[PDB]
Amino acid sequence: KAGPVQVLIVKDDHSFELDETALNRILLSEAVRDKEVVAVSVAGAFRKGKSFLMDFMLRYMYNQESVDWVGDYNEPLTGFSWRGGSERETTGIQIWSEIFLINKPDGKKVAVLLMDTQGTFDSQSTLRDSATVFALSTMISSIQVYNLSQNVQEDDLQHLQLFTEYGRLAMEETFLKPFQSLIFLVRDWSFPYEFSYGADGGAKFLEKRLKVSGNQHEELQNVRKHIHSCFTNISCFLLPHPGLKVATNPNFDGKLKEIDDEFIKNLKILIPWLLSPESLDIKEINGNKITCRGLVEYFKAYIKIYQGEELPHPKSMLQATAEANNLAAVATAKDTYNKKMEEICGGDKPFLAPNDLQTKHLQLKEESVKLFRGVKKMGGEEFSRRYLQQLESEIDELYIQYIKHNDSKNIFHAARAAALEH
Amino acid sequence: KAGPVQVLIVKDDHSFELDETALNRILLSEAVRDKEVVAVSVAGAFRKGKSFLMDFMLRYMYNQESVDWVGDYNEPLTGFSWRGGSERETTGIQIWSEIFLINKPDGKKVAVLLMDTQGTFDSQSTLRDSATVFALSTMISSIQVYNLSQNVQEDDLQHLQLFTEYGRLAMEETFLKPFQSLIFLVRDWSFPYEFSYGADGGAKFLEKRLKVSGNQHEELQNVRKHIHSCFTNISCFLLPHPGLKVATNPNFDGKLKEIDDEFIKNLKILIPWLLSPESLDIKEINGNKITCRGLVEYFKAYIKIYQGEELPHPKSMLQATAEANNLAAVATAKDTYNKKMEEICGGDKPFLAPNDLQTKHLQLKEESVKLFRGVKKMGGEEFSRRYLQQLESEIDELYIQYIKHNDSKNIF
Ligand SMILES: Nc1nc2c(ncn2[C@@H]2O[C@H](COP(=O)(O)OP(=O)(O)O)[C@@H](O)[C@H]2O)c(=O)[nH]1
Ligand SMILES: Nc1nc2c(ncn2[C@@H]2O[C@H](COP(=O)(O)OP(=O)(O)O)[C@@H](O)[C@H]2O)c(=O)[nH]1
Ligand code: ALF
Ligand code: ALF
Ligand SMILES: [Mg+2]
Ligand SMILES: [Mg+2]
Repeated sequence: KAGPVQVLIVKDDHSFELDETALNRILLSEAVRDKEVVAVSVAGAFRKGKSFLMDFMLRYMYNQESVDWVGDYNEPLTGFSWRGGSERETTGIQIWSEIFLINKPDGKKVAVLLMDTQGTFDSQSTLRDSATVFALSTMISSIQVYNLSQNVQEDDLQHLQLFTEYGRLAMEETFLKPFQSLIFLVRDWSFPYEFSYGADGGAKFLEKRLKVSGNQHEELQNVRKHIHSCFTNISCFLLPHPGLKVATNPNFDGKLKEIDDEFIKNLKILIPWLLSPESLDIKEINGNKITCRGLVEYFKAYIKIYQGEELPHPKSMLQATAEANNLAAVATAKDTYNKKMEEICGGDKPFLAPNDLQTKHLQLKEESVKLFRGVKKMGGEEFSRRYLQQLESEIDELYIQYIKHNDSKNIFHAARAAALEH
Repeated sequence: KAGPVQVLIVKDDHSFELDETALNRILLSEAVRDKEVVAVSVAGAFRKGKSFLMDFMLRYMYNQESVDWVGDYNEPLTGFSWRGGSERETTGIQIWSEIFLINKPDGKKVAVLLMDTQGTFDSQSTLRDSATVFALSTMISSIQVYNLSQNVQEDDLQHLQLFTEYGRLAMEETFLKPFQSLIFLVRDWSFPYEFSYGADGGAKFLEKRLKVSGNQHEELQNVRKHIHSCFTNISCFLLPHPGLKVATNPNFDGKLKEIDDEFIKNLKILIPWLLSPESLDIKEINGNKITCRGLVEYFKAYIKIYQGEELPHPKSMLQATAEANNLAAVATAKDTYNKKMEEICGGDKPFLAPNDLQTKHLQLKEESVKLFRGVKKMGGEEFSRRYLQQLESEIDELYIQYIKHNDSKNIF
């Protein structure tokens, strides 16, 4: 009996491991291994109805032939595990064990994989944990449903940019756009009088929200240019609130009779719109169409990169900023010291007695330390102590080099001093 | 007639302006200027009902004596401008023109100021615009209501950390915690069966959300330690959804009869829990209780710090990481060059023919350029061309110094 399969595991020590046996058992099966593959993923903030949606997608895939694919109104919703409560349910990445075989209008059979993901920004996870799940799901999928709550805020665009950038960095260089299709799915859209529920209102809303203008602040332009540059297709669907029973009643178990009718009406537009054979494009990577076995090879490779390579890993903005402020201040303080020692013991300057040089070095070092402490930086003095230590250390190193140069100007200084003394 | 007054103006060019005439007119009046002041702000993500809430706070402040301060169920909600639609309404910072005079159980008569703020993360705003509004409201207020939707996610904690840190940086050094009271107000809380609506459920929920344990990753511990360190008091209230009509009906005008009764029930607890005379903490800055006159002075002083460039301004996560990656790569590439040259022309190494020195330098500089280009960084060569050129220039400076050392070895 078909069921959800855990394929990417995130360990408690925040390491990532792929379950190759489970992945192979699904995608290396003889019936599907050489078939071209379509992969549909959902991703976004945690506790926002992603798995719930995926389970409705499952009903469609299993019942496309039916006049009533949505089902009997008294049936519970099953598949990927979903529930209320404020703590996350889905972790890592899971896929449905049954690969669906679809006929494209074109010709023969292509395979469809459904991927469910750990929601971002749960309190068990580092930023890197969230970035990795999101990036990988994006890199694997041919269609990414980016699930949001109520609105598309500027912080949402920044996260999307950061996560997709993390993915792209791990990919083969290509002059083509790295990904294919992205859907901004807004749950609980509250203003149908302003933009209609569905894909057209959604398109109109997003066209405005994402428009790149040369006159906007660079920060607003750049997040928008990045998102447009990552995907060949970007669309948006506005969905109504499902009603307060879905949201708040602990006995709710997914029965349509307990879901707002306007939601159901739009759900019935949304799912076939996402999953119709004509809209389902075969996954491509670096200009090549990929098969099921080929998709497994990429999953392994992408995981290995995240495990083994120097990648710039995502940092919280305070952290990122605190690091930048500190590195900049170290550079300046060090440069000031060096320039001033150069005036004193650069190559075109006379030899200095070791004690005079030490005195000059100590003064200048102190001046650079005082300068470094003076610069306002995010993170506090506690965050800066390591950098202060680094600055004093690098200055001492510069001094050592200076001594060697200074000595070379008068090797006999001490020997001659001792002879003259007597 | 009382009304909302625009006090911090945020212009289209992302510049900030204080309306001093307006601010002075409110807080320097004879009746209030010498009163100790309580300042209540609400802040957080845009389009989440902050102004709506403030307007219910206003009904309470005008009718604290009544059992039915919440109002006639047919009366519309007025005050700070609030409305639906996907575009922001409130910009900058507004205050209510009428300062309320309240008697604390103490005997201490105090002034109460209400602050409404531009929601963060709207599509017109730089990160710096959102940080400035949030930081200023937090630096000025004695009670900050941090308004959130549905849940308290890790990204919410990170934004709070960035914003409050930006605030602390514009403040005078202090041996005390920088801020006083913070309330995490979760709108549309959906899980009363897990944690009850209200302050008690809220407290249990937040205690778990913010608890620091030795088993936590450092990144998670650190956001929490920072937040606990910023505020003298941290609380949390879980509020039910007000109903789909409040959210979706374009003709809804704030009448209680159109608001879910359970929301109303919890609202009626929430407001006096926030604003009752015992709950009103007098604003303190660096250990001194502040008056209305004093608060005006800090408002001007704080804004002036934000108006200038004497502080490091926050950048988007990609941009900030991009700069960090780049500064780090400049350093590594430079140090690599320097160390190898040192091996070749350090003080304890023999004179090299000037042309040979040039040749070795050109090689080692090129190797450092490749090293720099080789390092993966967010985001793109485009962002890095500035840093690459900087790297090459600095290497050229180092070389100039090496030539002078090498030459001096042949001074004979
Ligand atoms: N407000 C709202 N709640 C939803 C929606 N769809 C599902 N839910 C509820 O969201 C909760 C979390 O569902 P789940 O699929 O596990 O969220 P996930 O963590 O993103 O996978 C469940 O209680 C669902 O009943 C929606 O569109 N709006
Ligand atoms: N979902 C929801 N909507 C609310 C709530 N309170 C107010 N609203 C609606 O939120 C919208 C925005 O209100 P407003 O106060 O102007 O938002 P602000 O931008 O945060 O100041 C209005 O349509 C209100 O009716 C709430 O608790 N939950
Ligand atoms: F909170 Al989830 F899948 F995002 F359980
Ligand atoms: F979107 Al607002 F006040 F935060 F109108
Ligand atoms: Mg899930
Ligand atoms: Mg407002």
